[PDB]
Amino acid sequence: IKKLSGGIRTALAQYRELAAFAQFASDLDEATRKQLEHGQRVTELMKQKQYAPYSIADQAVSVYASNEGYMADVEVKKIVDFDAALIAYFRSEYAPLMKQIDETGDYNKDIEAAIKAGIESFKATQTY
Amino acid sequence: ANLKEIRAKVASIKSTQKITRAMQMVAASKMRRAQERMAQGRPYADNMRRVIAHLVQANPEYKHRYMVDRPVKRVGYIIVSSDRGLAGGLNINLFKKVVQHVKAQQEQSIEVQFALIGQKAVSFFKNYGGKVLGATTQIGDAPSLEQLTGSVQVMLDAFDKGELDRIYLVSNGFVNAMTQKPKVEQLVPLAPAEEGDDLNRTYGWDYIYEPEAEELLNGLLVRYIESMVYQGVIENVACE
Amino acid sequence: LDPLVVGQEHYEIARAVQNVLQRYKELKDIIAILGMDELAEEDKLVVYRARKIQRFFSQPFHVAEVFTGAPGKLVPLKETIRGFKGLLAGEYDHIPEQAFYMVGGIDEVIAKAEKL
Amino acid sequence: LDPLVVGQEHYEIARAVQNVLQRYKELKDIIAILGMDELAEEDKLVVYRARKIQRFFSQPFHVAEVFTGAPGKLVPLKETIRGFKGLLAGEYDHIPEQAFYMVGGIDEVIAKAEKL
Amino acid sequence: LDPLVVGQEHYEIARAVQNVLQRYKELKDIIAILGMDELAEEDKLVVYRARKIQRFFSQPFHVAEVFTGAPGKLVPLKETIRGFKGLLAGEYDHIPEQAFYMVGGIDEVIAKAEKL
Amino acid sequence: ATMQCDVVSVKESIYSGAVTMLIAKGAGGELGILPGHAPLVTLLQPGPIRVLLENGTEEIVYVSGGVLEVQPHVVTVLADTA
Repeated sequence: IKKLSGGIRTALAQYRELAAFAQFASDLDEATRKQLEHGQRVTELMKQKQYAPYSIADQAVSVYASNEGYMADVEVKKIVDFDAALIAYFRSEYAPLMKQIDETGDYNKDIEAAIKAGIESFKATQTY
Repeated sequence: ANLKEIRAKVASIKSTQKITRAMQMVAASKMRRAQERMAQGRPYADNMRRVIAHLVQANPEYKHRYMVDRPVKRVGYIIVSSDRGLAGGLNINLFKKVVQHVKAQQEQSIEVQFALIGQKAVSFFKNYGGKVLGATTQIGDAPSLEQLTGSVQVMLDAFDKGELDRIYLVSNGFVNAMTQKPKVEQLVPLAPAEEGDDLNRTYGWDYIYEPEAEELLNGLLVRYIESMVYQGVIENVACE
Repeated sequence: LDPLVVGQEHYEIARAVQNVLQRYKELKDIIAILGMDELAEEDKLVVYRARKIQRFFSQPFHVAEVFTGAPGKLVPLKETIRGFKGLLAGEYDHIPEQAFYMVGGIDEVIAKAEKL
Repeated sequence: LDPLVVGQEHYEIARAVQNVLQRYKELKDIIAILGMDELAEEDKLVVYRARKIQRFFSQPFHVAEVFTGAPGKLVPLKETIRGFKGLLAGEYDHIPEQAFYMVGGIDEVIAKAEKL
Repeated sequence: LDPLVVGQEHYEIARAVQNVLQRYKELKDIIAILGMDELAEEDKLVVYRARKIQRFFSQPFHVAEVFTGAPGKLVPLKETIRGFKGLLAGEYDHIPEQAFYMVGGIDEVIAKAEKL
Repeated sequence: ATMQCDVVSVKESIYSGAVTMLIAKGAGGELGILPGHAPLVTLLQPGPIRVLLENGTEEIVYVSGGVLEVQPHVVTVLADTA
């Protein structure tokens, strides 16, 4: 979590610093428009229901998926969806990995590779 | 009085400040884009000026009906303005310059018919009066020649019939990214000022004029008129 | 107001209506100072739907007949749920705002749209 | 200040002056935030007339000569009425507002107009 | 920071440095809003000297030795005055800006620049 | 040989150089290797123009008619977009 939180913190700060530019989106260049879209996706990702706590592993998977480009394809209003879908695809096909992550909390190359492979498989096959 | 309303007013002014900063940046981007577009377009105008000088020195004996100089009667004007406000009041400057010029023209006892292409002119300057044959509006940022084609074409056609003699155009002159000034120009008689170009360097052969002797010049003249009005419009856009 | 008490459609409709109204609330200052024209199409749609919703919440009362002279009304829950869902879907965009005033239901809105 | 006490013209002139000044006072925010150009022509006329009126209400005193050195002035009532009637009528729209400062009468304003 | 207490040249150098920093601050927004271009040479020199001063203001500390390993520095006032006077004169206009970062004195700057 | 061949319609500039041969309708195909003589001007036909610079480099450009100017060492085309 300590490794993965900084990216979303920077994204939230960048979205806060420029927010009035939403209506003139076509006017800005590619980089600032990408920053705006990433900020919108991140700020919609933080929404959550009640009486539904998230485990460490679920937060880690969501933040890792957001930090890369896997969240760029999905539509902004569909960010709340596909998140529970990705979490539910896990915990049933990758139970040992989340058991290990929840129990230990360690981070290495193998865990990152497994998370990347699982996210790729979900994006390739499943639907939301 | 109440502190809560004062706090709300402070918050509202803060929001207005933020949105106005955003508009300032948007204007920066648009101004740079307009500057580069018109810089790209300028060499074509320079080439066409070179070619019109070339042809007028080639065959100066034959003059078209636009090279005419009939006595001043029923002059015309061209007004280019903006489609929206918040422009620092350059449109009012152009309108006041045109109003003083047309006051002088009326002192010379000449009625005026002019074409308006700026939305502020047709929406406001029309409210008092004035005969207008072309009132194009909502041309948008960086329009095309098709968007503004017939507005000056019909006025030139009326000039050909003899009902018009002088045609004026007025806009804002781009001198610095921070400063601009109104301009007044006369274009219909194509009066020559610099005719010494290419006289001292060769060009003693001219052209044989195989397709037509002196007939094709009308098309390039109308193209020239379109080019000048288009470049004036884009200059006004950048100044805005 | 809870998904497990009133259901699923009711909660979503109420939340969407509140979201639209709150979004429209934040556009007062910009229009007040700057012209309404300098806005995106989505904002204009939002403000139009917000005005329609804002004046759709008014209905005549039975005991307040003496003040205005109009007869009272009593709208069931299904009718208002259906009307708000239809209005929020995207239709009813050509009907003027004046049909949404002391009207009662939604079929009454459609009937009133003929005159004014 | 009663139409049966001071007359019909006096009351009307005073009311018009107060109305013009009050209308000018309400525009202090738009000119503060936006520029001067973002107003209708009528508001600009109101602002200019109010500034000229504000300048025209100042006159030198006999007692205050030691502070400044200019000789004092005395103005009859009918001159004041005539001057304000002319100012509100529409004339004096070409005289700069710098000529309305500590002049006394209105013919003195006209004479001073050619100096400053 | 007045000439009577600390002398004349110290005051002059301090105010000159502050003036250069203020000019850079007021030009930063112009650079951001329009670009590094469309500017003459004195402003570019001001920008470069301001960047050099900004880097030169930093220095290592004794209490950070056990973390980084770089030795601490105790630069005296004279050396600072000499270095800043030389920088403002324009002598060190060719040294890369990286040599000024977290180095300490001025001969250290020269040595670090020579090493690069 | 050929040094330059410029065609500008509204705001677009083209690049040329060492043109082997040029094909156009209404001109007889004389365009290409610059003759270096007989300056002339023509009303350009709206047919597309094929340009072949060298070593068989074939690229195609379309114009909608206009005025063509040809002269020793100076060839300029002033066409219309529509």
